[PDB]
Amino acid sequence: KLKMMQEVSENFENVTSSPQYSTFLEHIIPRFLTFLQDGEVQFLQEKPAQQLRKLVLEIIHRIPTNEHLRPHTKNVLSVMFRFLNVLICLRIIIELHKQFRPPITQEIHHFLDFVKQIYKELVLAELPIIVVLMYQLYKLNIHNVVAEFVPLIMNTIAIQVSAQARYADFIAAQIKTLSFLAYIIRIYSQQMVKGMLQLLSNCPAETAHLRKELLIAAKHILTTELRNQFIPCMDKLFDESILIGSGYTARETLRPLAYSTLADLVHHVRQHLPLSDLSLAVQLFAKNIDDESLPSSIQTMSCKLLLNLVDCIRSKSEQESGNGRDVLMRMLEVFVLKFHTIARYQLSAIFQVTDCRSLVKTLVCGVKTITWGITSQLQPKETQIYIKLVKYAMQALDIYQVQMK
Amino acid sequence: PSQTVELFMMEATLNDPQWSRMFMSFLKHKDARPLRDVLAANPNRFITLLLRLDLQFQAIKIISIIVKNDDSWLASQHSLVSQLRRVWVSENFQERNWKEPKLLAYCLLNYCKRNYGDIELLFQLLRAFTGRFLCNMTFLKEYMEEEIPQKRALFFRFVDFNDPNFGDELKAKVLQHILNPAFLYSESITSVFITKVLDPEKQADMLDSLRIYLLQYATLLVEHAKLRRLMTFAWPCLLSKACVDPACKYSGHLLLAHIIAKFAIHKKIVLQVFHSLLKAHAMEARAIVRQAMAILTPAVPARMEDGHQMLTHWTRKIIVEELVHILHLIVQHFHHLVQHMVSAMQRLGFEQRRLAVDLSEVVIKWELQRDKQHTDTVVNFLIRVACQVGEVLSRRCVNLLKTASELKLQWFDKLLMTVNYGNICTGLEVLSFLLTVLQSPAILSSFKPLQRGIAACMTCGNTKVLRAVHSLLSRLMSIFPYEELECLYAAVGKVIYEGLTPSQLFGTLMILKSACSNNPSYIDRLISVFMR
Repeated sequence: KLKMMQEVSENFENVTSSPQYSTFLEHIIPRFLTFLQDGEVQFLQEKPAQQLRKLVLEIIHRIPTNEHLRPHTKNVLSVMFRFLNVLICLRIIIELHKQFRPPITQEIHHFLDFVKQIYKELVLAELPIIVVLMYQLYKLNIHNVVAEFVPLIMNTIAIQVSAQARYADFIAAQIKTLSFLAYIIRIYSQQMVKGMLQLLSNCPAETAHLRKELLIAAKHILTTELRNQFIPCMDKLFDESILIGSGYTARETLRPLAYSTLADLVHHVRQHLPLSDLSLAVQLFAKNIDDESLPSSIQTMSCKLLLNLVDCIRSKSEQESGNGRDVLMRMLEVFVLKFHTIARYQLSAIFQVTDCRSLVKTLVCGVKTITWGITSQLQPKETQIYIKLVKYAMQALDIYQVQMK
Repeated sequence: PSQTVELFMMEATLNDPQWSRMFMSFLKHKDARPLRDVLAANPNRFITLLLRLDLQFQAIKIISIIVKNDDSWLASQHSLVSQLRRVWVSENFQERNWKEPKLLAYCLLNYCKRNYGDIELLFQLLRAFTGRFLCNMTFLKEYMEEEIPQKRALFFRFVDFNDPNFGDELKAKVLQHILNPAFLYSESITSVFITKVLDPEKQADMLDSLRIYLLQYATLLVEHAKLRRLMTFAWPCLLSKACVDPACKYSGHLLLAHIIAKFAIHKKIVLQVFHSLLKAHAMEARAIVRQAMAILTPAVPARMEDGHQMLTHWTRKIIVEELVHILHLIVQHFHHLVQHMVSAMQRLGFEQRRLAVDLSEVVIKWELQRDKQHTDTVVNFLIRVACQVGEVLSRRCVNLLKTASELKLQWFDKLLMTVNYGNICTGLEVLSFLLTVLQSPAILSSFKPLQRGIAACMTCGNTKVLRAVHSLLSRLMSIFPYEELECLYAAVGKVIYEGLTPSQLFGTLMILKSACSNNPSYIDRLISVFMR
């Protein structure tokens, strides 16, 4: 009967059992070990011979316990490991780990043999991700870092396109694997710059889905100080090009995060960026400061970043004075554009009001700092720009006054 | 004036920027109208000029100034546009300028305002991306308030199409953007019949932004002068490796649901689209899937028993897979879903407790319309909301319940274990269950657990815990009109009274107030000592 029970496992089992926490775990586990131990699956062929065996998943779903998995973790994991598409085994192993997060178990130091079942690259990264997710029981004591250390990832983030066409069967798996690899190395420059940009330019081309998890992982890894302040500086900001998230309005949804993340980068690489890099950065932020794609949050962040950017540029420009004046004219042209945006904020008079007040505060500080920089046909154009500024600033202060210390 | 513009102000002097700025300042003066006229009557020197870059920008500046002074100066449009379009298209590869493109686009739009949609209205969208192009984009978007006030008959093929063969699909995107309001604001002529099938151009992929907007527009276009034809539009990306962004999937599925809502409630697609719509979305496509589901929301109950509302079978898988916060909304808009209402409480815990509040109204709706499944779920919801310490929604739960235990026995210890956050929350901690006892025999049935708990709580009176004492004495004053807990609390109050031997005074007198009132039956023994 056992073979056909799989389709009707909901009946006659929940009625005839109750202590199944500690009385039918020892029934499911031997059942699993007797059912899954053959594993005649295939990965580089048509539908495998074991295709009829998928029904055991419901029995796996019905695993009873959330505790004391010590006698039933390693054996069930290893018999799966014997399998060496590969999702046929990942489907079972993922459930094994999902039910394995809660319970206490040990001998997890078998990671050194487990890695042999993990990426070699001469979807697998999902297992180490759940491992590092429930790692709270042991933390880095199990493996230190070796499972994902520099030498593994320095080989072009350990992953690269091998065939230009085969396309979801390969590229989707690569998409998932890169994201999981980034998410695991999060914990701890060639890889995370060159491979980063290379994969950005090629992998998300299908419909740009990859950018979601990839960008979230990028944010998380860039939270880690030196991996943000020093390591990525080799790029020279040349990755600010279209390659970051080109596509449909998935671009619209994710670009705010990309701009905020590169703003976090800038907040620190302001320490040492050259004048030309600063110039192109302020050029990009000139487009950002008035983008309609997002509410004033992005505009506020861009001008706030511009504040310290122009602090650094003011410090730098006084040297040699010529490139200094050259950049000074364009940086004040940026706030010329800002006053031009105020010329439309005038019509915008028809909560967000507080955000507008914060924006006004930020840009007022910005113009103050800009003028401080300038003073530390020039004058006629100064006067023209200031006339425009004065005429337009009242139109913003009027909204500021809508409905104080 | 006529001598000036050619005496010391010709092309050779435009190289000097200050000289040109001084000239443009003169031209800007309002009263200098003849000085602008001498040029306005002679566009030939602009025509000879605009076909170098510096003088091109200067010509754009001066001509824009002229047009601003005289917007009616469209007479030379038929000759000027010939090269204005040339330079407008060319500058993209020249740069992609400080203000030049915006001025040129303004001139082009102003000349376009003298006509409805045409080729130039398409072409003026070409550059974009420059200065964020908000100036020109707003100019044209506001220009539809004039354009919309008869050009729709073949707009689709004399403003769209036109094969600019230099610009990309953004030409179609923005044109569709501005097309939509015209049709929303305003005959089902035969031209639309042919256009609806000319749309795809018999292409085989059409998996792009253009399809998304076009189908979003056509969703309301099928009123009256079939299934297979609409199938071509709705189905295409069901191909495996494609449609990776659920935006295009959900646009087509929403259009199909609109077809389903119209006449096509058929067992071929009705049950197929539903269970497939709520999949594959994690963070951002959730904002797209909800509106598509809204169209099936009225259609599915039109069958209900004919389909047995079998989607419980789908839920049996989905709940394990992942969200399900769409199933019960049919009742909220208003039947037998109480048999699986337990899933709401079953799925919580490591968390999104919000569903409990949402389902409380549905549960009371079920009770009014048609339970033991409610009396335990409500207590579980109450304890789980109390775990936050929140919100008046917790009170709303009981308020709705009483129109037609566990937390009590937990919270005595939940206060005994006391911690700054706990001290702050203590008032809400007590109030959460002390609000029920004012309207139920919950305490009168058995106050011993409370006596065990509260007896060691008022001693911690401070900041918010004092407010907890204020809340609980109010419940005492309602219960009393239990003697053992009163005696214990009176002893506590007496020892605190003796403790003085002003915050201490405040706590002491507040406990004395708690002991007092209750009718003077119990206060005499207390009053005997209050003199000291």
